[PDB]
Amino acid sequence: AKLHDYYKDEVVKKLMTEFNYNSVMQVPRVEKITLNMGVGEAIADKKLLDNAAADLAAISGQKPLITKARKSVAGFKIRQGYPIGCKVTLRGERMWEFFERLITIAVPRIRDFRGLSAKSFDGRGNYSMGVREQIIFPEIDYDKVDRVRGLDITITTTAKSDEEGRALLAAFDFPFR
Amino acid sequence: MKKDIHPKYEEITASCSCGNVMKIRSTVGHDLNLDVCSKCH
Amino acid sequence: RNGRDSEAKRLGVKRFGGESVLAGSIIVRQRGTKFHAGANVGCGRDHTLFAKADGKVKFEVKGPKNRKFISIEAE
Amino acid sequence: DKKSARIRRATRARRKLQELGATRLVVHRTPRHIYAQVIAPNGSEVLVAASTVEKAIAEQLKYTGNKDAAAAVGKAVAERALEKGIKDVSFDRSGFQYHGRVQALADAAREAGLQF
RNA sequence: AGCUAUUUAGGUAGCGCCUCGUGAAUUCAUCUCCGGGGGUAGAGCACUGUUUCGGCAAGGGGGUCAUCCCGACUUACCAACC
RNA sequence: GUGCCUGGCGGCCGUAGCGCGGUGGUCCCACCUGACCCCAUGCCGAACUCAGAAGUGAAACGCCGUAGCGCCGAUGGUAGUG
RNA sequence: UGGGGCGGUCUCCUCCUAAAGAGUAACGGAGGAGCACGAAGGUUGGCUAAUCCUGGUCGGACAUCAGGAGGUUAGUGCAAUGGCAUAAGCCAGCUUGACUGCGAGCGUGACGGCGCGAGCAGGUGCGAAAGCAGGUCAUAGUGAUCCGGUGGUUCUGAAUGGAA
Repeated sequence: AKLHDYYKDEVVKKLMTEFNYNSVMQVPRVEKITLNMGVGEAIADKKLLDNAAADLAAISGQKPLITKARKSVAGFKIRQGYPIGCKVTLRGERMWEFFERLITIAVPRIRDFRGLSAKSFDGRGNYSMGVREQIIFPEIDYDKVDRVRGLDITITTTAKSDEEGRALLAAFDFPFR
Repeated sequence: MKKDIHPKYEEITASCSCGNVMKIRSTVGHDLNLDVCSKCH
Repeated sequence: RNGRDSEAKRLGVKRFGGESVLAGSIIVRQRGTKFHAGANVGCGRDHTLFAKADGKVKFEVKGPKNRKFISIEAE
Repeated sequence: DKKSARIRRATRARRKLQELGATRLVVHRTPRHIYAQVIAPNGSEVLVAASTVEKAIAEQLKYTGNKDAAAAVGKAVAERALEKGIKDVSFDRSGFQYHGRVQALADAAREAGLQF
């Protein structure tokens, strides 16, 4: 990972002066990130999930876990115990490697993107972002894909403040506004 | 890393017309060039 | 409609605390686990507390959640 | 949390032993160090507590935290178990997964002479 | 003049209750002291139900209207949840 | 003679618990680096585990204060009652 | 049956009735059962919710992600009561104890009968082992005797050897 060492050098010295952190352990470290793919159309089509599952595995570097139906909502025609959701978590070494896959060539691939809606935080330093497409990622072949499957990314860090969490996003050249 | 469920990686150099060609552990097929990237947008 | 009721199961404490009992004597017939088994006291499949040894019964309260415990002091 | 979940994971078998009146053998395992001690059936007093923090053994060790060190302490406690007069002891998991050093420590007690 | 069962319900059988005989342990009963689990009376409103008026007030309806898809104001009107 | 430290196992289960603020790192502890392989994730070294360990006391955890709550609580009166 | 014809009820389980042991009536008040599972059983190991609060591809109060509060208000094959995280709730691995012969001593019944059960012998299984397992969180899911059928067993078999 090229930006993992990039994190280990210039991000911490940047954080020590911006919030006067008197400890290197007091810095927010970027933890796991999840690529959510809650298809929702899995009410009768078993084949539809297998695509967005293998595709989500193609986007990442591992097979995602199928999220079963937790509650019983008659409005979405689901009960307890129905395979509908799909998620994969990037944590550790491959967490950094996938971050490179996005912030370098994939993030500017979003149409008319020169700044991001920065106020989409959680309140406890973790950033969330959903994309309507899949094409933006280099792994998509464009011509073999039969439907636009948008995935959702969660940036779980150990940051407690949103701007301190956004400060971590600032050290990674994030187009904000 | 649990075996058999992982797709394979490759050392893909994210090529750019400006010169932002950097290797990324990816899984597409080859190394492609494009303008709009991290430092060519 | 109604007008039907089951016949009582005759539960409760068969042998009260302070009684010298023989091994195998039934102490408490309950539905749930109102009283948990202590020392020298086994809990049946019907949650019926019986005597594993002889001795006097000692109703006590133990554990961090304050639940009743029945133990037998073989004296 | 790690510690809190471990205690709620070990309390199941520990209550079964206090009703069984067996002399237990608890094991505390940390990244840096591994402990092993014997506790009398009453529950308060301990008998033999041989651990890696005892420098009388550390001067013969390489680095407390590896398998061989676990085999070293298991030998020490099992020998001293007989040196104090403890014959049959029931091994206790203490929430730890019976795979690594704990398995190495349990083997060390068995090959030394302790019964279980 | 009870319990259980009965093509049983003013009948009958077993146990309880009575009498005679025989045989047995301070055995049984009263008060005091000690050891007990109870959850009723009372009390209370965390939980479980439910009350009232008040608030929020969704479906909004209809009009000053949009006189196209929206809906603003809205007379104020019950007032799902809390 | 002991004292302050942490960790382990109990007695006792809120006077023992939350909350706020203040401290604590040689040791202990947690966190951390790596993971071809022991082992594991119905996805991922998060957890599980091994090999180790620079760094830190932020988080966690320990301790010291604070009684804002929690919890505890007579005497007396009252409700109720044999 | 407060007289009878029209409707209900009769066996079993839960709550109240029910006056703090147990029991306890009404054509008194609320509900359910006449099965189910080869696993929803046993064991080993692991895990633990509901409900909302925030920013989020479609996606909205109402799928799915993460954080947080919260705390068992969730769940437990089924009705309600009691119970449960040491989980009995959820997931997985391995398996068949849903085992044969007995049973100290007990609770419940007039009785028939029903229920609990340490420990003992043979043998089986799970776990490293300690130990645990003779059905399932428990309380319903079921009925006497006679007559007769199927299989096994020299125990008998009316003169003896067989057979019925």
